[PDB]
Amino acid sequence: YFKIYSKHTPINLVRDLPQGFSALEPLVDLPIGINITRFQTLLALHRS
Amino acid sequence: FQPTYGVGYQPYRVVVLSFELLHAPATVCGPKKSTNLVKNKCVNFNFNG
Ligand SMILES: *[C@@H]1O[C@H](CO)[C@@H](O)[C@H](O)[C@H]1NC(C)=O
Repeated sequence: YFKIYSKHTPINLVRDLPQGFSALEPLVDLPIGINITRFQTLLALHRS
Repeated sequence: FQPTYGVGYQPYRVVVLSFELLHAPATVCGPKKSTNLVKNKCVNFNFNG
């Protein structure tokens, strides 16, 4: 089972993580049934 | 394939369903037949398992 918990938070701090408490709600459970040992974030370029 | 041909030389549309039985997380389930809800009585309740 792949559990994804998530939370959206409106912040106004510039640089670092804000200090506070926010419990993450369960969003979606995924029936994947696969081995996972490595991950990589996906970003987006800006072209001009 | 002609309509005048006898049964046995006639086209048959064949659909074969294939499943795996309870070894991985499952995505396909059969329907759930929920009954009406009765309140204020001592009943045996079954809510989402
Ligand atoms: C999952 O992958 C890792 C590294 O590839 C491996 O060491 C581990 O044995 C694998 N687990 C299973 C259940 O195959």
